[PDB]
Amino acid sequence: GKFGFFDDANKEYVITVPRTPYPWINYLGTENFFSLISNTAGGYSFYRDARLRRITRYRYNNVPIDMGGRYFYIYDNGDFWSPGWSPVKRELESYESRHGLGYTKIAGKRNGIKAEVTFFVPLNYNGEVQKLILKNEGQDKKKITLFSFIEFSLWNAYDDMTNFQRNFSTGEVEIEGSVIYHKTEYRERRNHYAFYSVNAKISGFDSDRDSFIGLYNGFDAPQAVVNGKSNNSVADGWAPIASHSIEIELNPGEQKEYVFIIGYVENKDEEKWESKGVINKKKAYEMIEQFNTVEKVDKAFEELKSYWNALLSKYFLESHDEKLNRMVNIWNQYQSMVTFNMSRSASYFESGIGRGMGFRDSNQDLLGFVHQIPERARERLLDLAATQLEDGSAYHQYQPLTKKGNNEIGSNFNDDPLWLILATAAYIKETGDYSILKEQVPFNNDPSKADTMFEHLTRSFYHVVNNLGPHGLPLIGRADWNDSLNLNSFSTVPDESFQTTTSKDGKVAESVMIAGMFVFIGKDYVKLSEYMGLEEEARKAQQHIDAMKEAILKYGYDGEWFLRAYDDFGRKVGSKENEEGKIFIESQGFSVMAEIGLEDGKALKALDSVKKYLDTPYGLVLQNPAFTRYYIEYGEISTYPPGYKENAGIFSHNNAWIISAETVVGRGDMAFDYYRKIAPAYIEDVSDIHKLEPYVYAQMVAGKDAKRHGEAKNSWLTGTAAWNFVAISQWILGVKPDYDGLKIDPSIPKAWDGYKVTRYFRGSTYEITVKNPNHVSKGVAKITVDGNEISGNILPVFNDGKTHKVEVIMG
Amino acid sequence: GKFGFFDDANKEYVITVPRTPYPWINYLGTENFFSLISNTAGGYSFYRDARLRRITRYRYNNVPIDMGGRYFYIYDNGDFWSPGWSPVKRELESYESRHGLGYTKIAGKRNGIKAEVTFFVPLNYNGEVQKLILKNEGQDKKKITLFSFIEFSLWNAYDDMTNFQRNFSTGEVEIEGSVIYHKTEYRERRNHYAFYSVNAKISGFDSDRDSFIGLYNGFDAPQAVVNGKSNNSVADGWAPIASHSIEIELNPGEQKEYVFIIGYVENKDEEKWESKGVINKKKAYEMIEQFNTVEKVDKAFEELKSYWNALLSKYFLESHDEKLNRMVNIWNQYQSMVTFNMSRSASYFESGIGRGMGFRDSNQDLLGFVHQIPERARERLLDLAATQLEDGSAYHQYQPLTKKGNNEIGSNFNDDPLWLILATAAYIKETGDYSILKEQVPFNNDPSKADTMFEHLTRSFYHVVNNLGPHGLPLIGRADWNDSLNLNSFSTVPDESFQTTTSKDGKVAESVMIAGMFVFIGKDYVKLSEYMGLEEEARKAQQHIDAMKEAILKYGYDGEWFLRAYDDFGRKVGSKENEEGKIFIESQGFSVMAEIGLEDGKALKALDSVKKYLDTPYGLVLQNPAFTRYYIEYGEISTYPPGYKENAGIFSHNNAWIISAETVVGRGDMAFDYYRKIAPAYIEDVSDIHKLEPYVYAQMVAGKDAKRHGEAKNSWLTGTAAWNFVAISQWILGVKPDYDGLKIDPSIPKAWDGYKVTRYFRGSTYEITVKNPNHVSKGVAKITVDGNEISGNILPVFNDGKTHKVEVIMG
Repeated sequence: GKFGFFDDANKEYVITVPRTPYPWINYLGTENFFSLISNTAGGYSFYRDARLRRITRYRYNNVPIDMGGRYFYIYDNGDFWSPGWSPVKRELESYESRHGLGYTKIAGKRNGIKAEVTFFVPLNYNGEVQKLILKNEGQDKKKITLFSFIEFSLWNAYDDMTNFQRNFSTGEVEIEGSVIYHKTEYRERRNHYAFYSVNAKISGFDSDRDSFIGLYNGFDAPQAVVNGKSNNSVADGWAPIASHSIEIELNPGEQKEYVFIIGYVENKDEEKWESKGVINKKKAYEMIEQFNTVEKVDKAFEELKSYWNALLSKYFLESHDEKLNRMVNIWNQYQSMVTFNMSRSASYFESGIGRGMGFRDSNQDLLGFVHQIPERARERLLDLAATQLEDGSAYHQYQPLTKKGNNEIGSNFNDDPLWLILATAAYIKETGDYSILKEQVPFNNDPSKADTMFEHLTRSFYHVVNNLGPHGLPLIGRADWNDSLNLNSFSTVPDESFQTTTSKDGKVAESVMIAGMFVFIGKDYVKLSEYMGLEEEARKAQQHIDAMKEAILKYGYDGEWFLRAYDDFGRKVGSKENEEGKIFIESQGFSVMAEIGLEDGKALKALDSVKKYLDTPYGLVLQNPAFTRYYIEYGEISTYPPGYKENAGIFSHNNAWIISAETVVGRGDMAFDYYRKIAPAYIEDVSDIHKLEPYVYAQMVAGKDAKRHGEAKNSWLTGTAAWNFVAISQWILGVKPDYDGLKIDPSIPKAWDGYKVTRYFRGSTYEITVKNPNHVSKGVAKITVDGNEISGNILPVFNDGKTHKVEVIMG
Repeated sequence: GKFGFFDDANKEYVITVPRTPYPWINYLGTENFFSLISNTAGGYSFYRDARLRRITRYRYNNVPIDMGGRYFYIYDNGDFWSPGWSPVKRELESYESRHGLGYTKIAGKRNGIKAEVTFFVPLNYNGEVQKLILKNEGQDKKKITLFSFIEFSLWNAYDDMTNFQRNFSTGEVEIEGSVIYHKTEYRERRNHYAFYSVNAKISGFDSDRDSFIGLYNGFDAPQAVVNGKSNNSVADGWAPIASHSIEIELNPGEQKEYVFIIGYVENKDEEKWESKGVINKKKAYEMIEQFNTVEKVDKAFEELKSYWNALLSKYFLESHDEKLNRMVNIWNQYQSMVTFNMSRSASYFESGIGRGMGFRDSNQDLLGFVHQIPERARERLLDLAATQLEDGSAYHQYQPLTKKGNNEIGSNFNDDPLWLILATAAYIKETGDYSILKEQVPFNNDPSKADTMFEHLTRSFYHVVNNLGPHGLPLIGRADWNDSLNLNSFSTVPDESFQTTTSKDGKVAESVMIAGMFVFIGKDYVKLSEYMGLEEEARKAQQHIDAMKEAILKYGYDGEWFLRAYDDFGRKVGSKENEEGKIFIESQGFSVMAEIGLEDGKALKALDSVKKYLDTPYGLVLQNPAFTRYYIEYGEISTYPPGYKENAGIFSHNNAWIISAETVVGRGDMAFDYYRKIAPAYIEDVSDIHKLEPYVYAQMVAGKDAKRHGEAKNSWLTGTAAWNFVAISQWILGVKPDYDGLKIDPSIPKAWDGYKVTRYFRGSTYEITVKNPNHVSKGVAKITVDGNEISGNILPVFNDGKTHKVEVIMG
C-alpha cells in the first residue's frame, strides 16, 4: 500500500498513481476564498461559505467518483488527454501529483507533450491561481489546442441542487476578451459575480454546458474537445460554464506559460453597472493584472511558502524517528491550521450544506492551534464566550461566520460549557495574558447582559454543579462528548432526531465522563479563581470538586474500570453486568487525566482493562462488546452495524486521551505504542487498507467487529488532530505550557536516548535537549538553563527575543 | 422535429430515436407505489413520498443527463450493450420506446439478439414489474449473460444526498436465492425494506456498487459487466445496489422470458424478524409468487389497461381532426389523472424534495379530473376544506399525505380561498350532490371548531369582502394567482423569500385579478346560498358582487384593457402609463369570464389588445413589454431575464383562460387558434424547438423576448392540463355541466360542419351530435332529445344507465 511518498524537504506528499483507493484532497486559501482540490484536480471553490457562496459545482457520491473540477484538455491531432489523468482517463506516459501547504501541483505527459499545473490561493486575494506550463519534449514540431473548463454553481448549493424549476431560467454570463463572467442574479439582489480568465489571447470560448459537452456526453469526452474547436456558445439559463481554447504551436524543446484565474468580486450597490446591463469590471481588471505574468505568480507563491513556514516554526522537533519528525513538524500543525480556517464546513464527506461547527469542536481545535496564532485564538475565545446563555449553557452549534449560536438546535449537551474553561486555560497558559479574564463579554450576544469572561467561566462551572443527578453525578442531558449516547431520547420514528428530540425529563441519566471532565477542569478553574483574588469562591469550588471526586469513586467505578453512565432507569452503562457494552473508552481517559485512582491502583487497572478489551492493531474501539441490536434506551449509538461509527468504531480523538492518561500513569512505551497505531505517517505503508489520505487524521476507522476493519471515513475535518498533537507534543514529549512558564515533564519510551525541541514561548526561543542516560520513562533528574541549574521543572520566562539553551537529564 | 409518432389504437407515444432533445418520461403507479421512467429506462421509484420513502437513487442535473435507472446489460462474447441504448450507448440495430397509460416498453437489438422490456406497476401492488424477453434472431447458437442493475436510495433523499458522514456506514443488504433485500436502518427504527428479485435461478449477484462498477468507472462500462462475470459482493456501508446475472443459451429463433420485481414491504413491529438479524420475508415471498409467470403478468397488464380505459371513457369526442381527438380522448385526461395521483412531488424538474402542493393547484386539478373520479374528488374537497382557517384564509401549501396545511409557509395569498368555492361548485355541477354542503368540516384540522362545508365557502367568500383596498378592490397580500407578483416584499437580500417575507403592512396594494375572480365565483356562491334557503344572505352577497363589478369598471379598466394591480405606492400596474409591463394577461381572462364589459365593447377591446400585444406563434406571453431591470416594488417577477418564467414567458394555464374568454365573446375561431398554439399534439412537428415531451403540457414556454423562444421547461407536473381540458371540452365544444343538468353551448370555428361527443353524466350516457349547417360560431337553433324537441339548452337528467341521443343544430 503505497501510491506515493513523503517529500519532507519540500513539505509535500507525492502521489505517483492517479487511481488512489479514494480521491485524496487538499485545501487552498487562508482568509476568505477557499478551494477543495483532489489529486486529479477535482473539487470546487467558495467564498467564506460553502452553502451560500459556492462558485463552482461539485457532485458528491457520483458515478464515477470525483467528476468535476478544473479540467484542462490537451488536444493533439485528434487525440486528447488531461494532465490529471481525469476526466479523460487515457494512459499517460508520466503522472505525478503533489499536495503541499496551501498549494497543489499536477503533472502529466502524453505523446511528447508535458503539462504542469500549480493551483493555489494567494494571500489577500479572492481567487484561485492556476499556473500552466506546456512543454514539447518530443522531436517534431507540434500544433495543439488547450481547453480549460470549470462548471459554475448558482451561489446557493442547496438551491442549486434542488430548485431547478426556477434556476434553469436564471443562469447568465458575459464574455469579454479572455474573461468569462458568471453573473447569475446580479441583475437582482446579488451584488457579487465570478470570473474565469486567462492571461493570453484566446482562439475560442464556451459558456453553455450543453454546447461544450453535449447532452448525452460526459466529462470524459466533450464534443467541443472531440472536434478540436470551441463553439463560442453564450449561456442562456440551464448550466453556465467557463471554457477557453487556445491554439498553440510548440517547437521541440519549447515551452509556454499561462495563468488562469478563478476570481470572486463584490461591488457596492451604487457601483454595480458600467452601463445598462453591463457589469462593472474594474475590480476584475485589477485582480487579473495582479497576476498577468509568471514572475508575479512566483513571487506570490514564495510569499505563501514563507507564511506557512512562519506558521509551523514555533514547535520544531529533532528525534531519531523521521516519521515522528514529519508528523510533529509539518502535517499535524498544518491540519490544525486548516481546521481553524475551514471549521467543519466542507470536505469530500461533509457536503458543505451545514450551518456551523460544534461549540466544543471550536474550543478543542483551539487547544491544537493556540501556539501558532495566539491573537486569533484570543478573538475566537471571546466570540465563543459571547454566545453563551445566562444560565451557563451553550448552543451545540456555533456559527463562525455570524459569530452566533444556532437557536433552532438547542443547548442541552451538558459537557459543552466545560470546554470553554479548558480552552481559556490553555490560551492563558500559552500566552500568560490574564487580561482576557477582565474583558466584557455579552451573554447570548446581548450587550445589555454583558459581564466579565471570568463570569462566563464561573457560570459554565456552576452549570454542572446545578444539574447533578441522584448519585451526585452530572446529568447527561441530550448527550455528552459522545453525541450518539442519547439516554433521554427513546425514539421510535425513523425520521426523528436522536439529539434534539427528547421524551424524558432528563433528571435521572448521569454521565461519568462529564464528571471526570469536571474534576479535570476544576483545577484550572480554581487556579484562575485564585488569580482574581476570590479565595472564598476558590475554596467553595474546591469543595465541589472534592465532592465530585468522591462521587466518582463511590458510584463511577465498576471494579476493574470506570463506569460510563446511568440510563433513565437508573441502571449502569458500561458495566460488567451488562450483556453488551461492558466497558467504554471515554470514561477511562478523563478519569485518569483527573488523577482519580492513582494511589490505589484503580487508574492502572482501568488502563489494563482498556488494553485487554478495546485494543486492536488499528487503535482502540469505543466500547466492547459491540451492540448487535437496537437499544431504545441508548439512542443512536446502537443504530450502526457493529464496528462502525460509535458502535465500536475507532476514534483517534478519544484515543489521544488514552495516550495522555497512559503518560499520566508513567507508561511512555504504551503511550507511544498507542500513538503510532493511529498516526498518519505510521500507517502510510497500509494505505490500501486505510483507503483515505495518508497525511491527515480521519474521524473514524472501522473497529474489529467490522468486516472492513482498518478502513477510515470522514477524513480531513475533525477535532482529533488537535488533541493528538497535544498528546504527542505536551504529554509524551513533555513540553507543556503552564501558568508560570514552560514545564518540562516527558513520558517517553525507555529505549530512547533523547531528542531536541525548539519551542517559541512567550517572546523567546527555548532550545531544549533531553537526555535519557539511565533509560527511564518518566522523571527529570536535572534541568540546566544557560549553563545554570534551576529548581523545579518550570523554565523561567525571558520575553527577550533570544534563544536560550536548556539541558534536561532524565532519571 | 420528430423523434416519434402517436399510436392512437394502442394509446401510446412511440419514440424511434434514443437521443431525444431531452429525456422524455412517463409515470407508473396509481395508489401507493410510483415510478418515474425515461425513454432510456432512467428514473426511480418511491412509496407514496418521494422525499421520505425513496427506493432507488437518481441524480438530477447530471453529466451525462439521466444516468441511473433500471439497467439491463446484454453481454455477448466480450461485447455488451443495453436495450435502452443507455447507459452503454453502443449503436443498436434497432431501438424503440413506447410510453403508454401506466406502462412503458423499451426494445433494442444488437448482433442478432433482441431484448424487450415492459415496465409497469400493477393495481393493488407495492412494486414495479419488469417483463423481459430475450430472443435470438440470428442464425447461430448464442451463449450470453444478462445483467440487471439498480441503485438503492437510503429512504430519505435529502439525507441521502447531504449526510454522507453518517450514511456511508449504514447501508445493509441480505441476499437469498434470486432476491436481494435492501434493509438499511431496518435494525433500529424502520419497519420497511425493499427487494429486487427475478423469477429464475441466477448465476451470480452483486450488491456493492464499488464491486460491480468500479470506483473510477461509470454506468457505461461496469467492470463486472466488462469481465462478463458477477463478483458476488455483499454490501457493507457505502452504496448498496442490486444486480443479478444469469447465463443464458439461445438457439436460433428461441426466446426466453424473465420477470424482475422491485418491491416494497412493510412489516408490523412484532413480526419484524424471522430470527436474530434475519428479516421476515413472508410478504416478499407472497409478492414474488404473485407474478412468477408471464401469464400472471399479462393478466395484470390487461387489468391495468381496462382500468385506464374505464377512466378515460366518460368523455369521448369524434371530430374531423385527429390531433384534437387524440388530445381530448387520451392525453389530456391521462395527464389530469396523473396529476391527481402525483400532486407536485416529483418530475425531471421537481426534485421530489418538497413537502406538498399548492392549495389552489389542488383545487384547480379537480376541475380537470372531477368527471373521471367524482367520489375521490368529493373526499379531496372535504380534506382541502378541513385545513382552512377560521377567518377564511388558507395555507398556501397543502399536504395530501397527511391532509394538513403547512404552518411554516404562511397563509397570506389572497386568491386561495376562492378556488375552494370554484372547485366545490364544479363538483356539484358534475354530480348534482348537494349533500356535500351539509358535511361537518373541521377548521384548521380541529374537530372542536367544525362547521358545515357551506360555512367554509361563506368564510372564503367573506375573506375577500373583509380585505378590500382603498379603491374597493381586494388586497393582494403576499401574492395572488401569480406567485411572483410580490407588491409587499421589497426584498434587497439574496436567499430571502419573495413570497413569505413582507416588509409592508399590505393595506394598499390591490389585485384586479382577484376582483375578477371574485365576481366570477360570486355567481356560484349566490346559487349555493339560494339552494341552502338563505335568501337574505344571497341578496347581500349579490350586493357585494355588484359593488366589486362597479369598482372594476371604475378603477380596473385602463381604456383598452383591464389594469393588473396597484402597488404599495398606490400606482397603477399594467397600465399604458407604465414604461414596462403595459398590459398583463391575467386581468383580462377572468374579467371577461365574469362578463364585465360585454355590452359596451370593453371585453372585446381588451381581447383585441391581448391579441395585439401578447400574441406569439407559440402562445401568449404574460406581460408586455418585458422587464429589463429589477423592480423592487414588484418582487420576483422582475428577477428573471426577459422572456423566461413570469417575466414575459408563455404559460398555458393562463392561456386557457383567454381561450375561455374568447368563447365568451363568441369568437370560436380565435379560441381554437389559441388552443392549437399550445396543445401538445399540434406542436409535435416542432419537437426540436419545444424540446420536451410532445404528449403532455409544460408549465412555461420561453416568450418572444427570449433567445430560446419556443422552448419549454417544467413539464409533466402542472395545473395547465386541467383548465386547458376544461376550455376545450366545455367552453369550445360546449358540453358544460350545470346545476340542473348538462348545458349545450358550443363556441366553435365557423368552418366546422359538426362533431359528436359521448358524455357520461349523472348516471346516463348522452350521445350528442352537433351540426353547423349555416356555419356560425355560437348560438343553438334547436335541441332534440330521443327524437323530441326540448325547450332551452339544459338536457334532462335520466340517471337510468341508458344511452340517449341528442341532436343539436346550431344557428
